[PDB]
Amino acid sequence: IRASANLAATKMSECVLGQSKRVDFCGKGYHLMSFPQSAPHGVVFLHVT
Amino acid sequence: PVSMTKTSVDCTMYICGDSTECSNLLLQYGSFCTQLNRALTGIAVEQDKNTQEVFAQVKQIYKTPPIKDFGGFNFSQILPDPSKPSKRSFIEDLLFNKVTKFNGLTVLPPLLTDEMIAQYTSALLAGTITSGWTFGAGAALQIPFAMQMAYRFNGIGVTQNVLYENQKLIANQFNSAIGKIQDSLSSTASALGKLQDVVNQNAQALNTLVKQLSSN
Amino acid sequence: LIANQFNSAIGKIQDSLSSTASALGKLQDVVNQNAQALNTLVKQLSSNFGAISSVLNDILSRLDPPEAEVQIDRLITGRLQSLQTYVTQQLIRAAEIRASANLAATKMSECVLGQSKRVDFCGKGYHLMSFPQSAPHGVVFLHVTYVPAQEKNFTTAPAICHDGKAHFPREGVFVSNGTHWFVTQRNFYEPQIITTDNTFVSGNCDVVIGIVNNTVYDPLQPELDS
Amino acid sequence: NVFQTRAGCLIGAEHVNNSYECDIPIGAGICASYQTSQSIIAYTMSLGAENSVAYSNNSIAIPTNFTISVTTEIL
Ligand SMILES: *[C@@H]1O[C@H](CO)[C@@H](O[C@@H]2O[C@H](CO)[C@@H](O)[C@H](O)[C@H]2NC(C)=O)[C@H](O)[C@H]1NC(C)=O
Ligand SMILES: *[C@@H]1O[C@H](CO)[C@@H](O[C@@H]2O[C@H](CO)[C@@H](O)[C@H](O)[C@H]2NC(C)=O)[C@H](O)[C@H]1NC(C)=O
Ligand SMILES: *[C@@H]1O[C@H](CO)[C@@H](O[C@@H]2O[C@H](CO)[C@@H](O)[C@H](O)[C@H]2NC(C)=O)[C@H](O)[C@H]1NC(C)=O
Ligand SMILES: *[C@@H]1O[C@H](CO)[C@@H](O[C@@H]2O[C@H](CO)[C@@H](O)[C@H](O)[C@H]2NC(C)=O)[C@H](O)[C@H]1NC(C)=O
Ligand SMILES: *[C@@H]1O[C@H](CO)[C@@H](O)[C@H](O)[C@H]1NC(C)=O
Ligand SMILES: *[C@@H]1O[C@H](CO)[C@@H](O)[C@H](O)[C@H]1NC(C)=O
Ligand SMILES: *[C@@H]1O[C@H](CO)[C@@H](O)[C@H](O)[C@H]1NC(C)=O
Repeated sequence: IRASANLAATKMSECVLGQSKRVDFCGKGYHLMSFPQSAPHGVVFLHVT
Repeated sequence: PVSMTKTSVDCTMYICGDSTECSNLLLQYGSFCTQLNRALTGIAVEQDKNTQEVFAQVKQIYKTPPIKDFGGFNFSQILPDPSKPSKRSFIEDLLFNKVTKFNGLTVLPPLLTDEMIAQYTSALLAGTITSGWTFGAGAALQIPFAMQMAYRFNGIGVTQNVLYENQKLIANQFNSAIGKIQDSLSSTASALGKLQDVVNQNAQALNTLVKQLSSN
Repeated sequence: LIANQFNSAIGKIQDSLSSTASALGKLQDVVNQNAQALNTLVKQLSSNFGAISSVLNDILSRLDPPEAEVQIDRLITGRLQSLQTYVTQQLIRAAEIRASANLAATKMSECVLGQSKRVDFCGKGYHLMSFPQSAPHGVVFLHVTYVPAQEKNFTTAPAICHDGKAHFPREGVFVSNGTHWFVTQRNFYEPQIITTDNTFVSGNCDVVIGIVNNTVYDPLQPELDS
Repeated sequence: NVFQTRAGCLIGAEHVNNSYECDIPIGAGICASYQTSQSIIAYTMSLGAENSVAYSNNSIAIPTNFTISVTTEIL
C-alpha cells in the first residue's frame, strides 16, 4: 500500500499540480491536466488527455 | 489505494482471555507480546502519514469563485455541492456507495475524517481551475481558464490558435467526457475493484485471525 | 541580487541544522529501529521460555542429558523463533530502505546531474539545481529552487485584432496596465511593445472569444516609409 | 473536565471552538496541544488558511519578482 501511496503522491504532484511530459504516466495520450477525487481509503484521478 | 483500515489487536487480550494464569505463562516467552503490539502500531501511524502525503500537498485552502464562468467548461459535477451534508462533489458521492469482534481487536479511526479529505480535494481542484500549475510552485496566480487550457496545448506541441478557434468544440467534448464518467461509475462497479480488494483482503485476514481462536 | 539571495539562503540552512535536530529525525529513526530491535534480540536470550532456567549452563550443568533434552529443546525452540522473528523484521525493513535508496538514486540522477521539470519532485517551486551532502547512513540534498515573489494584477485578453487578422503571442501573455497593451513573458513582468516579431497571425477576428482591438506595430513599415 | 470524541473518552483536556494547526493527533480529526496559565487543549484540526482566488474571465496575475529558496530533503 505504501508503495501505492507514494505513487499516488508522485502522481498528485506531477500530474495534478503540473502538466507532465512523461508518456502514459498520466493516462493514454498527451496529457493536459488531472483532477483528484476522494475515495474510500484511496484517491481517484480524472486524467484529461 | 492510499490507506488501509487502521487495525490494532491487543497482544495479551487476544492470546489470554483476561486469565491471570494464562498471562503469567505468557511472560515466560519474553518480549514477543510487546513486539507484535508495537509493530502493528507502526503500521497504524504510518497509515495516517499516507493520506498526508497524497492530499495535504497544498499550503492553503483555495475556494472556487461563486460564479462558475470557466470559458464554457462545466466542472459542476466534480466541484463540491453545498446541498449535500458532507461537502462532497457528485462523482465523489458515487464512489462512496460503490465501496462496501470483541476479542481485543480495535479499529482506530483515521486522523483525517472523510469530510476533511473532501476539503483538500476541493482545494486542489479549485487551485487547478483558477491558477494552473502556479499555485503548486508558490502563491496562486489567477488566469482565465480559457488561456490556461491554451497554455497546456502549447505544452504538448499544438500552437495556441488551435484552441481559441475551437473553444466551443473543446468544451462540448470535455463536458460530454465528464458525463461518460458518471455512467461508467454509476452502473459498473468493476472499475472500482482495486479499492475493494484492499478492504476484502484485509477484512478477510481478520476473519482468519479470529477463527484461529476456535482451534484446539 | 540573486547571489545575495543564494548566499543568504545557504546561511539559513546551517542554523536550521545547527540548532534544531528535528530535521535529521528521519535518519535518526533508522538507527534507533535497528539498534532497538537488536536490543530486543539480545534480551530474549534471558527469557526462560518455559524451562527451568534461561541460562544454558545451569540446565547443562545441573542435569544430565536424559532430562536435559526436554528442557533444552524448549530453550532452543524459544530462541529460534526469536531469531526467526528478528530476521523477518530485517528483511521487511530492508525492503523499505531499498525503496528509499532507489528513490535517492533517482533524485541524484534526475535532480542533481540535471534540471528536472517534474513538479515538486525536487522541492517546492521551479527547480534550478541541487547539491548533495553526505550523512550518517544517508544523503541530504540542497534544492535550489526559483519561486515567484510579488504578484500583480493585470487585465488580459486572448488576442488582438489589428487589420481583422487575429494576433496571438509567440510566447508569453497579453497584459494591459489599463491604458496600453503589452506582451510579457509568462513568469516575470517585463512588458514589451507589441510587434509582429512577438506575434504570429492566424485566421480572422470573429472566431476567437474575448479578443480586444488594438494596434500591432510592424518594424518593416517605418523602414520602407523612410 | 471530560470531553467526548469519536476516538474515545478524553479526560483532563479543555475543548475549544477555535482551530489551530494540528500538533498531537488524536484521530477523527481532533488534535491536542499545549497552550495558554497554560493548559492542555483539544480542538478540531485546522486544514489551513482559507484563500479565495480573485478569478474572472479577463484577469491575470503576473509575478514581478523572485526569491531563490534553498530547501533540504533527507533520505
Ligand atoms: C453544467 O452542466 C450541468 C449538467 O450536469 C448543468 O446542470 C444541469 O442544468 C440543467 C439546465 O441547465 C438542469 O435541467 C439539470 O437538472 C442540471 N443538472 C444538475 C445535475 O444540476 C449546469 O447547468 C451546467 N452549467 C453551466 C454553467 O452550463
Ligand atoms: C501603462 O504603461 C505605459 C507604458 O509604460 C504608460 O504610458 C507611458 O506613460 C509615461 C508616463 O508615466 C509617458 O511618459 C509615456 O509617454 C507613455 N507611453 C506611451 C506609449 O504613451 C501608461 O501611462 C501606463 N498606464 C498605467 C495606468 O500605468
Ligand atoms: C473592434 O473594431 C471593429 C472595427 O474594426 C469593430 O467592428 C464593428 O462592429 C460593429 C458591430 O457589429 C459594426 O457595426 C461595425 O461596422 C464594425 N466595424 C467595421 C469597421 O466593420 C468591433 O466592434 C470592435 N470590437 C471591440 C471589442 O473593440
Ligand atoms: C525584488 O525583491 C528583492 C527582495 O529580495 C528586492 O531587493 C531588496 O530591495 C530593498 C530595497 O527596498 C533592499 O532594502 C533589500 O536589501 C533588497 N533585498 C536584498 C536581498 O538585497 C528587490 O528590490 C526587488 N526588485 C524589484 C524590481 O522590486
Ligand atoms: C487583485 O485584485 C483582487 C480583487 O479582489 C485583490 O483581492 C487582489 O489583492 C489583487 N492583487 C494584488 C496583488 O493586489
Ligand atoms: C466576461 O465576463 C463578463 C461578466 O462580468 C461578461 O460580461 C463578458 O462578456 C465575459 N467575456 C468573456 C470574453 O468571457
Ligand atoms: C463554541 O461557541 C458556542 C457559541 O458560538 C458556545 O456556546 C460554546 O460554548 C463554544 N465552545 C466552547 C468549547 O467554548
